[PDB]
Amino acid sequence: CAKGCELCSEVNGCLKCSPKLFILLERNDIRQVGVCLPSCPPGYFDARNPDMNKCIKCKIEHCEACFSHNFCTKCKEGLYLHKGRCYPACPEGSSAANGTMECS
Amino acid sequence: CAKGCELCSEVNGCLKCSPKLFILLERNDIRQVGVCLPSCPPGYFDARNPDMNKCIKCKIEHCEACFSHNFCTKCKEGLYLHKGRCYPACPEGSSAANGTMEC
Amino acid sequence: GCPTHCHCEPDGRMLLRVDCSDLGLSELPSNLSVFTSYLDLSMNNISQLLPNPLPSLRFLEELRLAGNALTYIPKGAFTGLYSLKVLMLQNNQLRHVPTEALQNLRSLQSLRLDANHISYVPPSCFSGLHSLRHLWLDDNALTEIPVQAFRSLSALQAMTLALNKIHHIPDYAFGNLSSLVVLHLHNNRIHSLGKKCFDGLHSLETLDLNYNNLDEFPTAIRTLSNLKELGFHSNNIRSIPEKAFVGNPSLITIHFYDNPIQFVGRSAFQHLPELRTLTLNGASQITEFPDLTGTANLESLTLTGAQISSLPQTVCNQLPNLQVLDLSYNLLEDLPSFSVCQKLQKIDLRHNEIYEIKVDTFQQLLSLRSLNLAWNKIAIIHPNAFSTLPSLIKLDLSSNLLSSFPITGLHGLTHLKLTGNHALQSLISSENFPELKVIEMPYAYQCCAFGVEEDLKALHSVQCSP
Amino acid sequence: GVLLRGCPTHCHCEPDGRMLLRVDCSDLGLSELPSNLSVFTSYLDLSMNNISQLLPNPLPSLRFLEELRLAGNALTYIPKGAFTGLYSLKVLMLQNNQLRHVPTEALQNLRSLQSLRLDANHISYVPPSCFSGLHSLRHLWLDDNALTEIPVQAFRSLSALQAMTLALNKIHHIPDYAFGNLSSLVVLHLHNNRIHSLGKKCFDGLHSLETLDLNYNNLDEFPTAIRTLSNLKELGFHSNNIRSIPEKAFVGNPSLITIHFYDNPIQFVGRSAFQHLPELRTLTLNGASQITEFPDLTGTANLESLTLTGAQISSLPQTVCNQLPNLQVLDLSYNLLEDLPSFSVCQKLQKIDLRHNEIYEIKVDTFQQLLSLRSLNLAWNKIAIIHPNAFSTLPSLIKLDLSSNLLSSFPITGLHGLTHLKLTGNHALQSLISSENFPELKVIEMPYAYQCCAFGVCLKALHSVQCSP
Ligand SMILES: *[C@@H]1O[C@H](CO)[C@@H](O[C@@H]2O[C@H](CO)[C@@H](O)[C@H](O)[C@H]2NC(C)=O)[C@H](O)[C@H]1NC(C)=O
Ligand SMILES: *[C@@H]1O[C@H](CO)[C@@H](O[C@@H]2O[C@H](CO)[C@@H](O)[C@H](O)[C@H]2NC(C)=O)[C@H](O)[C@H]1NC(C)=O
Ligand SMILES: *[C@@H]1O[C@H](CO)[C@@H](O[C@@H]2O[C@H](CO)[C@@H](O)[C@H](O)[C@H]2NC(C)=O)[C@H](O)[C@H]1NC(C)=O
Ligand SMILES: *[C@@H]1O[C@H](CO)[C@@H](O)[C@H](O)[C@H]1NC(C)=O
Ligand SMILES: *[C@@H]1O[C@H](CO)[C@@H](O)[C@H](O)[C@H]1NC(C)=O
Repeated sequence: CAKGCELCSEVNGCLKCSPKLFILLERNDIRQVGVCLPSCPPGYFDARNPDMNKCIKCKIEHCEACFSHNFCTKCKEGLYLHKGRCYPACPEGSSAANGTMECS
Repeated sequence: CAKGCELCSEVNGCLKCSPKLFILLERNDIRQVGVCLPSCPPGYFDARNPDMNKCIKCKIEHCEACFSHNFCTKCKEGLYLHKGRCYPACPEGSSAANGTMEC
Repeated sequence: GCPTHCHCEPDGRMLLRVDCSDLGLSELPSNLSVFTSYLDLSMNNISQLLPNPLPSLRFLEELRLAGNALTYIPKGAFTGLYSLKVLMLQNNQLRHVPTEALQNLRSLQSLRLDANHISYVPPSCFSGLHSLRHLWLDDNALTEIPVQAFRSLSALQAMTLALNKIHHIPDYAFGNLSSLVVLHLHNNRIHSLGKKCFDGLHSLETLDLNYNNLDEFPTAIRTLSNLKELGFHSNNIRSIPEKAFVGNPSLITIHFYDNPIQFVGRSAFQHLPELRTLTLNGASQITEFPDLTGTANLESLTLTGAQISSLPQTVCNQLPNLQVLDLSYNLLEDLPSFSVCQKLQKIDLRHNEIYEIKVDTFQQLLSLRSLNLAWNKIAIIHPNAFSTLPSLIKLDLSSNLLSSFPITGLHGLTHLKLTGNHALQSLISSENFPELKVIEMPYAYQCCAFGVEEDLKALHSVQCSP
Repeated sequence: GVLLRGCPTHCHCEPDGRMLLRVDCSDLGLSELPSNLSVFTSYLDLSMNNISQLLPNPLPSLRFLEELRLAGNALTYIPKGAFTGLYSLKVLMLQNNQLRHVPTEALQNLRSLQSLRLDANHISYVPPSCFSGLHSLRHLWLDDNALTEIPVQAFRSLSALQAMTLALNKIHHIPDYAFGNLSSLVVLHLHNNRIHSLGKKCFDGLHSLETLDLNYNNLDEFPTAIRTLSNLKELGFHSNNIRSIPEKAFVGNPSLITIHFYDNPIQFVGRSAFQHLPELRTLTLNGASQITEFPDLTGTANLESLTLTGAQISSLPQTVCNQLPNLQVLDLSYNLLEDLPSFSVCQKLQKIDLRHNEIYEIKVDTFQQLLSLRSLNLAWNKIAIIHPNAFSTLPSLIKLDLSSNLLSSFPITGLHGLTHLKLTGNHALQSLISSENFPELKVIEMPYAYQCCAFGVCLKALHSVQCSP
């Protein structure tokens, strides 16, 4: 079949990856193709289940890399990172921006 | 409106008949037209309900007029009429045909 | 010799058939020629019949008098007509059967008195009607059954007493009517009947008790040994007793829906080899599967809304020829083999408590079309469970806590339903599944695997839903 | 080519925030690293390169390294000073290897490290404070490993942490204060474990915790330890073995938004259990056989979807919708409802499912002023009478299911323009109906075929109409 892929089909690409690879589903317009990477490309976060390891697009506005849904990890440069989610302001609880923009 | 009809529409014919008339629905291919009779023409039987009076097609084998479903009233001439249902033979219980075919 | 404004035509040679319907008459004409074997007077606003009527028509075989406003009929109005085979008097305003007018018409076969305002049937006003086999007393104001008037009708074969106000049937009420084949009593108010109220009619084949006020099962049914078709739906019965229909083998159709049934004895439907369909919804008190000894010709069996915990392992020995099985809304956990129940086309076991589907649980069902196991707790399905089902096209496994999925068999169904199975994260391809047109998937990314201001065109191929 | 590093062979490389050089030496089927790796390297990807030792001669001295990748490389242990020279390392990746335990020292003192990946190994032991001196660590991955207990002591040295996952392991117990020092923690994932027991104070530490994953585990009873988590936003404990949710279960957790307890063999829920969660969106409860009364939702008006099915609810309060504006979906199927309230206050309702109940009548005010209502299902009920103006004020209504009921008639007032109508099972329903009154109809099911027929069935750009006896 393919690379790091234990079950393929030309129509859909790979369907099941190696015991410890992530499946990346690529939306090449009206069609869907799956691949098997060891880390998910920028914009996606790694998701592990017993049955399937999925790369998941990180639906957080103005974010770059992420730990999961609803928790961002390296926010957009130009925006501040306070406890997962990103803000222009940010606490003022015990934080505020200093040298690098990582809302202490 | 029409005759004995209390609700019509050119698309569907009559939809509601007079208080004590039967509605007859005629299948003129892809369409259904309703009329209002006091008795149902040969092939149909009179059915009275509180909500609606319909003439009902009598799906009984080789029969002309009928009292209802599963009970024929004047079976086809050439076949015997024994107690509702019509057959070629017929009892032999206390019947058999004489002059006219009325077992 | 035919009246004015009426249309007319010959009979079996000579004799003349007359249609003088809705001309809005006031009275008949005497212009009526003799040789009349058919007279249709209908909707013609006739009051009296009459100061100067016309018997003397010894050839009349059929007279119609529908839609003409009458209240009573002269005792000698029909005297001269000896050849009368059918009389029609429906849709008038008789407040009672003509006290005499109708007695002795030895040729009369069919008599219509429906859609009037009659509330009283004079004792044997039907006397000497030895050829009458069809009586219509529909849409009237009766309050009791004319037992005595009926006693003179051993000729009768078909009778309707529907849409009245009868509320009781006393013993032997239809007692001498032994030629009667069809009795219709629907849309009355019968709340009570005797232990032996249908003891007379030996020949009766169908019995309509629908749309009435019965509180208990009609046990009087037991003597009806040749009954073929029974209805007592839309009543108020609360249960069906054990060995209810023992007295009626060769029964074919039974109808008791719209009835607040709670329990049915498991014996009740024994020994009816002629029954085809059985349906039982909302029977909360039913705890075990009905015994169906001597009734193997069931084509359809539905029993829902009960507490059935388990099926016998040999359930399908009395169920060949079965085509649909519906045991939805029960407490089934463990399932039998169902293989012996061939000719099965639909199976509905939804909203139950099944946890496992084995290899043999549906094997060798070559006619199976639809299988629904939705809203269950099915965790394990043997991979080859559906391997031998050529006809399978619809499958509902929604809401079931599955984690995997069998691709052997079912290699070309058309309806697939899997939503509610959260652990079902596995992916699937379009090949394996031609003919699929409707799908529902636990997760959208799986749906995607199937593709999912001027002109525009729909080009509908296939569906899916997250 | 005014400035071009300075990068090893067969590897791809590109500049960073000026000068500093990003290196990709992934899957080359390498054996060990090369030397001559230039400095100014701020990114080094070594992955899938089948390396055993790290190394006889490794390479620190790369004080500009911002991110090291070592995934897919068959390792077992790491030299105690392998990362010493890397002063600016902010993220280290060591997933998909074969460590059977965390490097006892090798990871200690890395003051710049923010993200540590140790998932997809075979580790079953975490040496006491192998995380010592990591005051900048905020993301820890210990997924898909063979842990059996919480590394309490090692976590005690992680007051910096913000996000941690211990998923796909074998943890079966959480002792009190197990995560006691992790007060900066926001996200905790414990799914796909084997937690059968936990203490009353097993979550007393993390004051900052916002989401908590207890899914796919073996809990037999409700986690009451949740009570102290006053900043919880998102809770999951689905796919467990819980049998009930106690009264005032989520009292300690206002500002909760999403709760997930499906695939749980639930039987009873306390009527108070869901009080005072103004921020909750959805509530769903299936197969709760023992529930007899409608849940109290005081201080929780922002529900958008509410479903409660498979219970013994005999009747609703006359004031249900005073706690339920903003509701959009209501599913109360499979209950014992006979009498219904007014629903008028429950505006913004778009779909209603009250099938398989024991409703006998639909009064005038039972659905008044529901301007957003689209689909209404009253199938498998015992509805005999419908008030003529019951559906009068329903502008958006397009789907109506009245199947299996006790109808004889029907209101034609209002609703003269739906698209789905279902009336089969209504035997007394013998009346006829016309195409006029009902444009836009495309799907119908009729008690009797002759009625279907009145709609033709035995541009045109819409399609053909349906009907069924
Ligand atoms: C409708 O029936 C009434 C009977 O109620 C007819 O009334 C009679 O009409 C004649 C004239 O045609 C009068 O001489 C009688 O005195 C009326 N009798 C009664 C009792 O009213 C009436 O003619 C009929 N009308 C139509 C249009 O058919
Ligand atoms: C009821 O049925 C008829 C009355 O309609 C009676 O049958 C009569 O029987 C005698 C001999 O037994 C015949 O000679 C008569 O011709 C029959 N009359 C008719 C009209 O058929 C029968 O006896 C009655 N049964 C009972 C029990 O009274
Ligand atoms: C790695 O080895 C190379 C050898 O090429 C060193 O790079 C340069 O090598 C050329 C000859 O090929 C010399 O003329 C330059 O003077 C070298 N440059 C430098 C900066 O020394 C390179 O330095 C070596 N790097 C390391 C880290 O050992
Ligand atoms: C590592 O991979 C190489 C080929 O890339 C292979 O020849 C070698 O055997 C592998 N190592 C082991 C332990 O087999
Ligand atoms: C957490 O552990 C650190 C060790 O680095 C210690 O200094 C600190 O006091 C601990 N925090 C709490 C709340 O105990």
